Amino acid sequence: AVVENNACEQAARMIAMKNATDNAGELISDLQLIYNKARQAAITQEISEIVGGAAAV
Amino acid sequence: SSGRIVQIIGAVIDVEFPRDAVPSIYEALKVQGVETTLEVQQQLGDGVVRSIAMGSTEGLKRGLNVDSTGAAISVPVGKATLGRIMDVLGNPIDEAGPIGEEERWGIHREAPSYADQAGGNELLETGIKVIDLVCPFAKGGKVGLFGGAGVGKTVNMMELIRNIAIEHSGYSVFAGVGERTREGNDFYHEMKDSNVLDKVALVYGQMNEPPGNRLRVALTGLTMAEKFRDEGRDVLLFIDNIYRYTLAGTEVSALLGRMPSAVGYQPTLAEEMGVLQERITSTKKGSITSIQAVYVPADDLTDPSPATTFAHLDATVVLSRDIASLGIYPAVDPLDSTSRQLDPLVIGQDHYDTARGVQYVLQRYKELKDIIAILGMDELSEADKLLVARARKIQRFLSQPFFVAEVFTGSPGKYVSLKDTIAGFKGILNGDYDHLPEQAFYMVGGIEEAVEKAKK
Amino acid sequence: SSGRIVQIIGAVIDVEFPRDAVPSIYEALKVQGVETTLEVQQQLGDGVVRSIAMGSTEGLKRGLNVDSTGAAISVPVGKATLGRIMDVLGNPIDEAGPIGEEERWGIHREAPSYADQAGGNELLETGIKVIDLVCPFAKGGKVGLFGGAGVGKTVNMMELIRNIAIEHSGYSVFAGVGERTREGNDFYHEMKDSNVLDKVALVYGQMNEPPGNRLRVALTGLTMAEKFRDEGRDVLLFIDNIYRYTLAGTEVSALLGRMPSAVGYQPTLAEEMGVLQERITSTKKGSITSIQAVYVPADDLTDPSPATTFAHLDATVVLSRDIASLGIYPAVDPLDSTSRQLDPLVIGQDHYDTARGVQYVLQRYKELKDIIAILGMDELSEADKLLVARARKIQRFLSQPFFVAEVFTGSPGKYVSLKDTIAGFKGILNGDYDHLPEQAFYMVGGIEEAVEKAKK
Amino acid sequence: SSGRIVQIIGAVIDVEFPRDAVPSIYEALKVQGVETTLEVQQQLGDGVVRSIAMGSTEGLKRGLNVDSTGAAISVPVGKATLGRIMDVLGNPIDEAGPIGEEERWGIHREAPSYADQAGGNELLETGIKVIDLVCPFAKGGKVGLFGGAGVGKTVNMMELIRNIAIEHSGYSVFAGVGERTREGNDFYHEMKDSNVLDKVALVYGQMNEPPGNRLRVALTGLTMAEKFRDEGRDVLLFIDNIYRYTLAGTEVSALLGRMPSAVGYQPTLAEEMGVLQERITSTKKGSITSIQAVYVPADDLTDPSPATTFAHLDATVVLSRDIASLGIYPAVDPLDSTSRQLDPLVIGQDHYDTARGVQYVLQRYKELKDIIAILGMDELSEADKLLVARARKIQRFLSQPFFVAEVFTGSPGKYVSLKDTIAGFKGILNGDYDHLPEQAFYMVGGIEEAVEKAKK
Amino acid sequence: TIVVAASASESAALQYLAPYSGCTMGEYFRDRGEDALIVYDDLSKQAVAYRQISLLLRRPPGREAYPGDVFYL
Ligand SMILES: Nc1ncnc2c1ncn2[C@@H]1O[C@H](COP(=O)(O)OP(=O)(O)O)[C@@H](O)[C@H]1O
Ligand SMILES: Nc1ncnc2c1ncn2[C@@H]1O[C@H](COP(=O)(O)OP(=O)(O)O)[C@@H](O)[C@H]1O
Ligand SMILES: Nc1ncnc2c1ncn2[C@@H]1O[C@H](COP(=O)(O)OP(=O)(O)O)[C@@H](O)[C@H]1O
Ligand SMILES: [Mg+2]
Ligand SMILES: [Mg+2]
Repeated sequence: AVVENNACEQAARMIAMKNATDNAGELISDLQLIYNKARQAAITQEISEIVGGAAAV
Repeated sequence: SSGRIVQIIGAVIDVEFPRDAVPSIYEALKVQGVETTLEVQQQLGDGVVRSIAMGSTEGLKRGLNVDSTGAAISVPVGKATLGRIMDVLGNPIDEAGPIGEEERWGIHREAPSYADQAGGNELLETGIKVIDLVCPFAKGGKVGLFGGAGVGKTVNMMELIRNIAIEHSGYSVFAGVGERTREGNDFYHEMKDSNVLDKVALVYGQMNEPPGNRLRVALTGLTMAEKFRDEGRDVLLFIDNIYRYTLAGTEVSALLGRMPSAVGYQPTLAEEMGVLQERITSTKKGSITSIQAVYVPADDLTDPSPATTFAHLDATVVLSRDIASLGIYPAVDPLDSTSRQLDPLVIGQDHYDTARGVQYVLQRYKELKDIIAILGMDELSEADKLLVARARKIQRFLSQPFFVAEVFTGSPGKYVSLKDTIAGFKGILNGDYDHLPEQAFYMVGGIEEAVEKAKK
Repeated sequence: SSGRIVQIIGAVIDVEFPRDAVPSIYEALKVQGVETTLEVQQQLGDGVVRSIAMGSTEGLKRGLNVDSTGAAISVPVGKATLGRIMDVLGNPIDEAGPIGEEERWGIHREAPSYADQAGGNELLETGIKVIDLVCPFAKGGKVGLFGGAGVGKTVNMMELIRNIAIEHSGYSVFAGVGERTREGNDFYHEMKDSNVLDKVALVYGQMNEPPGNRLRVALTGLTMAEKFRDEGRDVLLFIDNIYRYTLAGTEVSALLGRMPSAVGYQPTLAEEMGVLQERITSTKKGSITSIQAVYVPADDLTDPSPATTFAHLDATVVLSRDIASLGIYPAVDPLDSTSRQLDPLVIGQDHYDTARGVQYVLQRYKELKDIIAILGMDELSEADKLLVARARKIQRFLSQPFFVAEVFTGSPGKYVSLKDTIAGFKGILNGDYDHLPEQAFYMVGGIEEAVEKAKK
Repeated sequence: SSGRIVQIIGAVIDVEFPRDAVPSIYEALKVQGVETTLEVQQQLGDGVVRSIAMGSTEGLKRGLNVDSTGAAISVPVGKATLGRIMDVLGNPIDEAGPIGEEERWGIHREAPSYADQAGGNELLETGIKVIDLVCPFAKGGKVGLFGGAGVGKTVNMMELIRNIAIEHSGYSVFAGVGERTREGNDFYHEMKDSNVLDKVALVYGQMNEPPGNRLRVALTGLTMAEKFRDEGRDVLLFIDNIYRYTLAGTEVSALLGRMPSAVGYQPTLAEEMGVLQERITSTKKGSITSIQAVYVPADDLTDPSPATTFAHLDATVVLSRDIASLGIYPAVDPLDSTSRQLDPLVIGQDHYDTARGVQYVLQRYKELKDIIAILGMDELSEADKLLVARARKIQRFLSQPFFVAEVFTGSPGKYVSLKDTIAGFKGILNGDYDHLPEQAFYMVGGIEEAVEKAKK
Repeated sequence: TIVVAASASESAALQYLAPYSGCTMGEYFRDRGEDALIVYDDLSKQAVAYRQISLLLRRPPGREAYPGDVFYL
């Protein structure tokens, strides 16, 4: 009984570590979309400031 | 005297007058062949003034004659406005004939002085568990409902109109600033059929309207409310969306020759808000309890308009799209929402401790989110698992079916007293309800209903 | 008449003309005594026009005379352009003498009208199995080509150039938008060695040329393709990189002083893409089909350039470095590559079910391969091991010897029909070839050739 | 001749002179009546010069007569400047009366030629473990203390001044640029009470002074150091914050009619920095050893100002906010700090191997930190568990209590020789002190002390 | 305590000047050998008032539409 439960512990751990790897990817994928939005937003703001200052000077 | 239209660009018009007859700032002008009204914003020199049209500019041309009226936009005030619908210029728009006005007041005024201010700490029970718990309101104070598109601002306002008209016996003033025309029709007929209409003054300037209307409708509503406050009366001033007053100002700012500020906003953003917000206060003569909905652009609470509005309010209710995505209604964020009345000297220690305890529990649950996201709840410590369980029950017990939402869902509305609200959350925090399933707390009003919901 | 250069600031030149002789927008102007061409961009007024030099401005001075030509940049068209290399203006950059032209056409015109469109969707039979099954191209359609270097991009273009000319009596045009001079010389010799040079017209805008040249080369190549379509042909238009066409527009827009848009692109981004892409269509005379290489900035598919381009793409062909290592030289990824024509309401139920069957089997095999790797081959069921055997046979049957690749493969080329393609894959999915070794299904062409390679 | 003020806007002033008497670029002008100096920055045309005030403009009026001095700002130089406090104009800002100068130099000058540069690697000991290990300074070299707000730039510089200037046999120049007036007072009383004020020239331009003052204070201090270098002497030059020189140029750039560049900086950022930085050098006559503190806006090392500064320095010491937030000082980042003297051919293989050994251990631990947060410590391999212990100890052993920081630390200051610095880290890397608790290496000077702290 | 008020409805010039007026009232004690304490409840609101005046005077903007001399303020 003890030995068989140890084999069960190893298999259960295999599936848990697979789940954890997949879940991590989903978080990476979601964060990457937010990063692309932050990247694009930063560029537009700087251009407005450059154009705004040049429209005064 | 009479001036000539010299320039037209969208909603903004320049008019030239004789050097001895130049109109003052905010003076109202009328175009001779169409009777379109213009409001003077600034004097440019050489007898030329710049103005915003209080209507459509399509069909206007250069060289038309313009008449100066000698005064600012003046609107009817007093008892004659109750049960009537008016536009930005004070004209009736309900087909019920002329208004029986006794006097008219200009829409531009100075805020009440520091020595005419009044302190209101009398709690105003709303009947909503989350507001009565973490955002207690006060009579004569200001409330703001912050939220993105489609999250609960109009529904959470209509419920507070129903549950505050239970104890209030005075008059109300409603100002519709840049919102849906259908929602103004729905609200008018609801009050007319319910016989509530004879105690409410209605003003509208919806999304269909040009920029000048949307920019001044807020002042026209407030001016009628001030008349009632200064007669020594208790009034309720409701503003459908205060952000549209600021936005109408952004559409016109570049046409007024102003350099833009951060993210394209007008350089005058904080002054325009304060000049309108300061007048909405309870003086010593009377009180103006005010509720204003605040739209949040692209769900960004750091945007200049929402960011500048928080300092003008006594209670801040922050709605969230994430809470709404889980099914909870009202979707109030207990960690972002707050009130000046949440003080031991105002509400008592028991209520203040129940709220502090609910917030402490939710804050820790928010911090554990990432670990549970990758490894699940089973790796947490024994105490952490217990908190995560109470945090989840508290989350669903903050949900409540409203009487203005039974049409959407079909379930009946619930009114919960401040006493029942405290008892339910105090019990869940103490652990008296640790044997009920989480789903016994969702949309159950009082805690006894959760006990009876758990029987199924 | 003639005008005079009044201002020179980099590639931007202002020219002044008599009030009765001002040249039109997009008109081509010639500087006297120097081989420099100016394209007119804007009419500033008071006789002065703003133009962009189609060459270097070094050594120019104010006061030089300029001559109007009466029309836009006009390039040679027809049979004489085949097997030749030309610049943006249609000049022969190869040292092979003047082009034997019979006619010249202006590079600017409107897209074919609503009435000129063809009466349905007709597939273009490329003769390549993986493309004709999983990535069906429509005549008059636009195909996006994705992938890195050294994965078969050039060989795939040469095979398409040969097949449209020999099997469909068509022709090809190649537009080198921002072409690298080293790669432009290498491609010209590879096409001469592969005997495909006499079936294609080469238009190059090299990276070291001013922004105006790189922006107009796509219209020069498209003008040559339009001529063949009018002849009664189906034509292939290859664009070396569509991102460089977008960037050349951004550069020109900045030089002309226009206010930049989101992420710094030109305000005209969608219109400049639409003006090019709307000429590529299936008319009532012929059909221009286009293969365009696509670059994605910062690997972001939401960036304005990728976003705008994807709106005009009918198919997406992805070339995979992994597949190449396996040994399948076509290297098109059957799971990542897609087509809008993969619809049963367009290609019929039979073609659609066969293609989706292959993709279903190939998906399951990719999942099973991770199982075989982590846990072992014995852990699979009998049905799964049988599927793996069909998937491996399918994967190798997606390979094909091209007439331009005989130097690499050491075997003769093959042109498989759509009928033979559907019939071959349908049998392998049903198991009609389960007794044959997988190698018998490698580099063979049609399914009868796998059966014969097997007997041996 | 004489000029009249024509336009005052903030710190920028326009002065109009006869078209035959226009003062030169960088020429100093004096206002009549008012005690104010203006430096010509630009010649607009028509006898007008654009200048910046070296004082306040609250008393300036249009039409005030301005006098041309025929030269640039001339400050006193030589032995008379030692033991004195001076402003940007060289006036004494101490109550000790006038300075007995025997010569005045102009603050503007050419950088030493390519043939005048001199190369030396004499190692300079500082007494700080982190610096003596990873950032070995050299005599005549350029050092930069990079860091944000509140991480130790002033404190570290004061410790160096104490461990070097006090022992230094030659003279010294201390320039406070955009510094707090309280730090300048504490340092003056410190040099005076320590009897070292006799060999130190003090130039102060604090944050309460006009932009023009903060823009030229660095040229005044450097002009005094150049007089001493050119006499054949060895000099020390300490600059409190060289960022304030760049910022003063940003504050005034837009009023000077210059279009802004990236991150709202002057378009002359790299040239204005190169013109100053190329004069702070050790030629073939004498050697200037210099330490500059470099402010990093918002802790971002990629900001244009910090990013343009690295290329001008020999030794780059980086201070980290994340280390300071853990109670660790000095907060030098060993993986971001660098030095040209770090080369086995300049110092030795034993020192170099110890430095690279420490860096290797800390670089590997930067990745295990997140691994330990998710999961736990138990899941690591024994080599990783053993490495994590040494890394946490080395991080702590880098901390050294300084005498100048006793007011803040409460403990006595310590001085560690490079020999002890090498010995201790080598032992920890060998694992000899793996028997000591982690808390024993925090602020313990030499490793010996750590062995004693473990017993308390 | 001395309370200096420049509320949200008052001119941007009064909000921009209020910290300097309060500072001057505190300096009276400092210059006469006495000790004083001053609280500026929002310097970020003083910076927003200064940005408004500067943009209406048409002075060229900086890093977030803020005046070039917002540090010196
Ligand atoms: N059961 C519900 N309870 C509360 N709000 C709901 C419910 N179901 C949907 N909502 C949404 O709440 C929103 C309330 O108005 P909202 O959209 O936030 O105001 P606004 O029009 O000004 O943006 C409506 O869009 C409504 O559809
Ligand atoms: N169809 C093919 N058959 C055989 N070999 C090929 C084939 N396609 C590509 N290759 C091999 O891959 C190399 C690179 O292909 P190529 O078309 O030149 O890609 P790229 O232009 O990006 O360099 C070829 O030189 C050849 O060695
Ligand atoms: N080595 C140190 N020991 C103790 N406190 C320090 C040390 N370095 C910096 N500090 C703390 O930071 C301040 C001094 O650092 P300072 O040189 O002013 O930083 P920065 O110049 O980078 O703004 C004090 O408040 C002090 O407590
Ligand atoms: Mg709404
Ligand atoms: Mg400092």
